[PDB]
Amino acid sequence: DIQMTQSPSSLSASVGDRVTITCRASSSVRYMHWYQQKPGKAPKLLIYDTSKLASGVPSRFSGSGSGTDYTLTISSLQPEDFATYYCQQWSYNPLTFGQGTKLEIKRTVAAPSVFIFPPSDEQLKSGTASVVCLLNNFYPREAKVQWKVDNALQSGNSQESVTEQDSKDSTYSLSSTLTLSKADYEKHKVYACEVTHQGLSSPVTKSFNR
Amino acid sequence: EQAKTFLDKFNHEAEDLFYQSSLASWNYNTNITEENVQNMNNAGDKWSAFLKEQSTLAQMYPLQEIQNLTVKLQLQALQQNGSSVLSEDKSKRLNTILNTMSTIYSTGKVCNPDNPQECLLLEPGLNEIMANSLDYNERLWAWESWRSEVGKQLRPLYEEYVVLKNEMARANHYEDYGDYWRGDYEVNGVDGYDYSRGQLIEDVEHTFEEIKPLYEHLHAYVRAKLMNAYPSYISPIGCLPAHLLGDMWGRFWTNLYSLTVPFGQKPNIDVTDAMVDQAWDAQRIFKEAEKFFVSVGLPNMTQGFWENSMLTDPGNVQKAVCHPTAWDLGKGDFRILMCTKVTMDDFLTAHHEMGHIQYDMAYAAQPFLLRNGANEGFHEAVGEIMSLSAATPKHLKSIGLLSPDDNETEINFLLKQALTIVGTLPFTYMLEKWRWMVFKGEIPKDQWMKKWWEMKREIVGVVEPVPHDETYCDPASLFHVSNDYSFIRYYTRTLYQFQFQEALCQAAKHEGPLHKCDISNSTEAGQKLFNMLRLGKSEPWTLALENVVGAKNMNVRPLLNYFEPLFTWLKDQNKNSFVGWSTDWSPY
Amino acid sequence: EVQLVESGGGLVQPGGSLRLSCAASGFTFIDYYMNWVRQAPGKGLEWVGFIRYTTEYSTSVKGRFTISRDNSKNTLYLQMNSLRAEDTAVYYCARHMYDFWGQGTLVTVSSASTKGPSVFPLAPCSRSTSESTAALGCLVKDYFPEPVTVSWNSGALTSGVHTFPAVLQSSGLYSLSSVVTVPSSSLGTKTYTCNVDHKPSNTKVDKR
Ligand SMILES: [Zn+2]
Repeated sequence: DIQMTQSPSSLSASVGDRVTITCRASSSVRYMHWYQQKPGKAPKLLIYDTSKLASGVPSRFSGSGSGTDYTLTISSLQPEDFATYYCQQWSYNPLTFGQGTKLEIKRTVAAPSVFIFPPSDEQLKSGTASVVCLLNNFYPREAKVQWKVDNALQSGNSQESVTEQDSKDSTYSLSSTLTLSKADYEKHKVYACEVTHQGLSSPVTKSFNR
Repeated sequence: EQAKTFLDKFNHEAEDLFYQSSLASWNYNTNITEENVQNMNNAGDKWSAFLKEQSTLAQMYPLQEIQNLTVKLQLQALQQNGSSVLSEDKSKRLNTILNTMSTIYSTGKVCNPDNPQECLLLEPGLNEIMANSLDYNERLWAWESWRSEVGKQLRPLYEEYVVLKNEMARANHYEDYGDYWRGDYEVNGVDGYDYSRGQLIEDVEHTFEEIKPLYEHLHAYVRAKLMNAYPSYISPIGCLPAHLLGDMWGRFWTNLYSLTVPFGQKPNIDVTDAMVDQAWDAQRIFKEAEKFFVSVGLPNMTQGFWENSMLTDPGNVQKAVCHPTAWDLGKGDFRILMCTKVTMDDFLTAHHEMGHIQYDMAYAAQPFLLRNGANEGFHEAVGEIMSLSAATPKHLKSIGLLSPDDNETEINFLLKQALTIVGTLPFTYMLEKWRWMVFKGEIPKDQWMKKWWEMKREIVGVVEPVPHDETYCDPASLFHVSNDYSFIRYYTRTLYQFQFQEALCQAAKHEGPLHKCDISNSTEAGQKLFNMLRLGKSEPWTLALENVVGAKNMNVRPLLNYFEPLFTWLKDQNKNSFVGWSTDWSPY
Repeated sequence: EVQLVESGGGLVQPGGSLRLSCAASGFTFIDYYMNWVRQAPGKGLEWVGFIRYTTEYSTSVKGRFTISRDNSKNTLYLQMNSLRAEDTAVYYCARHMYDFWGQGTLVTVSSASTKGPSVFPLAPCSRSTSESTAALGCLVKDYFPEPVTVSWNSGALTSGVHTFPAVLQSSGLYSLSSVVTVPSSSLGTKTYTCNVDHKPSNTKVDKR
């Protein structure tokens, strides 16, 4: 069958810059078709036919290509262009896509606002404890979130969730939850959570006393 | 295979638009008025823009390795094209010219000189004189008065017509506007069977040499027996006067049968006297043509045909084109504009025009872009095959036009056919050859009518009763020239006509002279043609011919075998007359 | 308008069957190609199949799926006769031609049964260090079918609301957080209600 793959399998770029994504097909030189998929929503057609903007797509976008090498470019990258971009074949009996390209938008480094939440009343009657910490409105995504109980690092029984970039701020929000048995929660007092991040002059920690 | 999708939306719009344009043209011919001129212009402009659009789009889909050949052919057809052919001014000028040449020809009045407000039209008036009158003074009046009051006004129009028609052909990658017409016969890309645009001329001039022995003896015979009708007016050496040849253009010598009967005491083979005696209506002629196709194995005509077509003249107030016209409007609508006369002429023309439709009905089974007929001569040959069969003395007996019944009769009939058929072979060769030499820039406007009388005397054997200034335009006084149409079809037709008949007379199990053969109550011959009739453009005319006859080209041999008994006879009777003609005789 | 509307089932047992459907309007149905695509949560886009009225499939699904039209209802159907856990993905319908997308429906294939969530609200102790703004939230825990809806203040508040992806626990059950970012001066004054619908289990919960 026919295949294709995009050269930047991932791409980080800054606001307002001149950016480019490239797809290399395996075997043919055909009218290529581009799509822009915002996460959590359906893929939206960007370039109906190479160098022809799909209806509704603004002048900032442009496509081109020849050979097996077809490209997509944006004149001035807007903060609202965070997406994963795909290419469609339209050419042969086996329709296919390739390795998608995810684009992340760069911005001034920003430190998270750190919040911590104790487990709920019902949850403690139920039998376990979920201690929750939030990292709201920060860039870049990269951060280490470490749970401490009576200053002992808790390894395991901790999980994290990452939002997609806010299309206006280009910032992330990240949650972290520590799952304990009620008995282990009752056995301790000082519950803290420490965050390391570029935007921080030093690691930050929030806490509560049981 | 991916573009079979596109062709469905083409066919959907093409059939709506083709019908839209074709009906607006029908409205005009039926009812000449500004109601229908502007509709015929607009629907034509829209249909034409669609074609140049859709050809541009088909050229965005190249053709290779498509197995369902239906798609391969519809694409190849779209590839033939009109591309950016004209500016709006030049489209609107040709529209105005041909909305005027067709109007002048079909509405042109001739004032009777003894009263300047009394007038007469070509159909049926002036052609009544040219066909039946035996008064030289009167036949001459009708003949020139048309070419003077009507044929002169047509000249500067055909003059601009030539300019812009020739620019069109080059824009679509042709040699000249005559080459555009000549390309109808081109077979290209096929390995074992092919044909060039120029080969049409090589074949026409080549086979035309085999006509001259039969035509010159027919010429001398007509000359000797016209001299017994127009005593002191015709030379026993020179060329015949044009206005004495049975019609206003000297095309069909049919009407000279009245004057050239080989055996006058035989019961009349020309059944016009009987058709008037039996009070035949215009429909009965077509009913009795519909029946013949049924006896071939073919369907009845449609109910739309019988309540849409204008088979008689309208009231004199309603101006109309009256030349026999057969329509495929698309979408199943079939019409004919006969304006029928009660005569064997329009009788055998009814089988001709109805043969057009039966060919249209047959190839309606193929997609839109193949619904044209194999070529020009094929679309005409289908009608002549049938009329040739319907006209036999045998078939005329069975119809009821001849009461129950010879070497003398066989010649008596065979001359009438030669007068109609053979008389037009040199007239046709002359006409388009002149038009092509004008399109190729070989005859200047200084020498248009000069070269026309040149060819009348030398090639056809016909003269001007009064030498004409260049002011006249004599070819445009004819329908096929005035209304933009091609004529070389009629030469190829006649040769096709007798190839096919020879093949059909084997299927119908004739065992005899092609002269006596008709196709009636013969499924074998109907199945044989209908196999081919459906093809349209799906196959090149070269193979559509070879799949019915043994030949893969236009051929003159069976034509002569149809007439060989008349040729032997004409050689006997012309020892008392000069056979050739003088290049320079002029009754002036 | 050009409109594709998709519907179908959610959680189905492996080795079982399920039929999806999409309705189309704003255009002639039979003038277009109708296609199913497929996006496993952690994969790119796959072609599932094509219908002109030819019908073609990707190799992965031809032995298991069937695509059908009703060109008078203006609908596209996908019938999945034999399902693998591999077939778990969001299924989209699309209009292709010589584009517009409906919004995908999540078909999840795994053996475990629907459970439904427990909602555990969240709030920090009074702290004036987190003072330019203060976070409120609620945690939804231990629900197997992934579709879940979180609204706040009966769908009113959206200005500061963020909702996190569901994560898979050791238990094989899913859970997620949710947060509203509010001025710290409104914590004790304005109400903020966590509104949760888990349609697969028919669970409605409203808490503060
Ligand atoms: Zn004809």
